[PDB]
Parts: sequence; structure tokens; C-alpha cells
Amino acid sequence: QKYEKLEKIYGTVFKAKNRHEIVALKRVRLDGVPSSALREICLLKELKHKNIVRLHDVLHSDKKLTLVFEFCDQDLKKYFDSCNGDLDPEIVKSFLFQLLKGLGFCHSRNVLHRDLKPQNLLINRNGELKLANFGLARAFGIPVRCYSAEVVTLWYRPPDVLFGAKLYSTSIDMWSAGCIFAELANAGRPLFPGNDVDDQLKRIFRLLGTPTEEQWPSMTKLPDYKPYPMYPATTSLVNVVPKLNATGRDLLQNLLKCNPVQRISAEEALQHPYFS
Amino acid sequence: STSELLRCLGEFLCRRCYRLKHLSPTDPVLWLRSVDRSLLLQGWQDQGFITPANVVFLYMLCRDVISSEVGSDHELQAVLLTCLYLSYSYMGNEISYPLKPFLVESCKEAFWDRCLSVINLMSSKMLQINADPHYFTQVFSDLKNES
Ligand SMILES: O=C1Nc2ccccc2/C1=C1/Nc2ccccc2/C1=N\O
Repeated sequence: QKYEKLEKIYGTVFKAKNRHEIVALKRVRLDGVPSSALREICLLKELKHKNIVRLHDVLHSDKKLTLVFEFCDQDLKKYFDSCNGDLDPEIVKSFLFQLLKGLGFCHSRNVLHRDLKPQNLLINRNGELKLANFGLARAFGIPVRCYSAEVVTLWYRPPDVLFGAKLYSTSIDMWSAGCIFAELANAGRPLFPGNDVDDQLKRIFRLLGTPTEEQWPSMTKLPDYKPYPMYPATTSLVNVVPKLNATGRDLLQNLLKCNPVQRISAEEALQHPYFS
Repeated sequence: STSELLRCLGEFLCRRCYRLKHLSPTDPVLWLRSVDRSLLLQGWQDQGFITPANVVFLYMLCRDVISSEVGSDHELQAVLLTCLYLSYSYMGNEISYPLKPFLVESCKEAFWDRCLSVINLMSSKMLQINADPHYFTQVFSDLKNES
């Protein structure tokens, strides 16, 4: 309680100051929101990287947990509103790079984010991008029977999880990263804004192609599989991402694979020709 | 086997809390099985959390957290259940769990203080057990040897 509060930007983020540095507070009521916030604290204490939001301190007073984080000027969503209907190709490149760098770091420390979307990405005035909001994140590596399919915001949720998959790898955040890449490169609008699970799958498949049992053998065994009508794979993503070069589009298709095993990893994506 | 590992943990707590000689290694197990059982109240969890791996993880916390000088079984239950709560938070299949069955102490403030204390000490090991399979094997081995 030595933080001077200011403008009120699972919890609530406030801009604040101490006496000197400006910060963001996340205040959390203690009266399963808490189990979720405890997990976020545990993970962030162990993930220090320039492309991941920094947790400075954790406070406990009057039946509240205050997590004290670094402050960034905006999230990517508000960034999209500030400039309008256009990011320079170089800014697209820079943001994807930093995203993949922070995501590559998480994955290499055995952490899945499971909620990649523009509201969870922070942007400084200096053009630094940081991953935030690890409330849905988790550590992996101990052989488990399964996780949870209740993960990722709808528009960023991959088809295997939409098909009810409870088991998944780092490839889950890679689909989400691809969806963000398309937002960056078009005009900051979601690539797949479905109304619900069914309609989401329709949108993905209409653009990419309903996957065959050839491309994705084990799909019929997923607990909420349904056989959609067999739409044209329109692999010329050119019409959806017109300000992306041939090289950018190649990487974008490799992120956006329906079969989680076909998805490029963060490490491989950074070695992609797109970047240089 | 989950059955064996829980007994190894209940044995460990008796070997740790020497002040509780009236303790049978079966009692801690009962406390752990009871919170698991009632969480099956359809929307807290559709499956049991207590598995061989999760007991191992639980043991990891307890070994470094439970004081040898624990005064009572109510105080032991209290810290044991805190550790269990952090196990559910960190390792659980579901994205979150309630407080209810975990809180047995009257002072709520103390519970949360303990949650933060354990986290500030164990956070690196909580990740390392997951990322570093040699370390997982070592802890599983120790737990096995507590028998
Ligand atoms: O400055 C921040 N530090 C954080 C730490 C954790 C989570 C969020 C933030 C955060 C945020 N700063 C913002 C400025 C404008 C709009 C949204 C945010 C935001 N988040 O939406």
C-alpha cells in the first residue's frame, strides 16, 4: 500500500505510481478466480524475458491480492484503433518477431499460454511488444491423461480444440499466433470472428479447406468431431492478407495448419525467410 | 499406484511431525481423499485430481513446507490443505478450483499468507519438476523410499 493509484484502465488493471516509477496493478478479490491468479504469479516469477510482461511484486492487504506489473502504454487492440486501417509491413514484421520471441521463450521453459489474442499483447511507445495475462497458462511436461478443452478465446481457438481435444502441445499457441499474424497484416480485424463453436469451424474450413482423413488421420477420434461439408481449400490466402508478401503468406499458412502436428513451432518460425 | 504413494506421504508426515505420535499414516490420506471426493459436485471437476504424479508434486511441496515442530493435527491439516490447494491451482486438469473444501482454519487471512509464502519459496521447483524429468524421477524415488 505504498502505490499511489491513478486512472482505472479475471481481475482489474489500474495505472498507478509509486514514489518515480509508473506501474500497472491487478487487484484480485479473495472473497476459482484466486486459484487462477495464484498460478499466474507462480509462472511469471520464473519467466523473465524482454517480451513477457514483468511481475515486480505481490501484495496482500484487506482481502485483496495486488499484483504489481510493469506498465505498457497500450494493448494491441487499442494500438489497432490508434493507427487506423494500416500497419507498415516493417511493424507487422517487428511485432510478429517479438511475439514469437516471447512465445518461443515460454515454450522452451515448458509453459503454454493458452489465451493468445490481441488484448493479451502489450505495446510500449518504444514499439516493444510483451505477452501478458497468464491466468489461463500452465506448465507442462509430466505425463498427464489430459488437460482442459475450456481454453483460448473462441476466435483464436484451433480446430482440434474446437473438436473437443483435451490433449495438446505447444502447437495450440502457434494457431493463435497465426490468427494474430493475419490481423496484423490485414487491417487489424479478426480472421475468423465466429458466433459459436459450430460457426467458427465453418469459417476456418471455408477458407482453409475441410481437412481430409488423409491430412489428419486421428481427427475422427476427437470427442467432439463432426464431419463438415468438404469445402474448397483456397490456398491462395492472398485475398485475406493482401499486404503480405509471398514469403509472409508461406509462414502464415504454416502457422494455420488444421492438424496440430503440421503447425510450425516458434523456434522454426523465427528461422523463416520472412524474417531477416 | 496412487494407493501406495498416498501411504508413503502419510508415512512421511508422521516421520516429519514427531510431535504428533497419535498420528496414523491413514488420517492424512483421509483428509486428501475427502476434498477430492466432494469436488465431484458436478462443475468443480469431472475427474479425480489425485494421481501418482500429483501426489509426487504434493509431496514435493510438503517436504519443504511442513515444519517438524507442527503443534496439532488441526494445524497440520491446515498447511497440508494449503499445499493441496496450490497443487490443484498449478497442476489441475481444470482451469480453476474453489476455496471451500481447502479452508479449515478460522482466520482466512492466514490461509492466503501461507499461499504466498509457499509460492515465494517453491515457484522454481514447481516448474522444474515439470520441465526436468530427472528431477521428477528423483522426487518420485524419495517418496517411494519414505515407506
Ligand atoms: O500496462 C499494463 N501492464 C499490464 C500487466 C498485465 C496485464 C495487462 C497490463 C497492462 C495494460 N496497459 C494497458 C494500456 C491500455 C489498454 C490496455 C492495457 C493493459 N492491459 O489490457
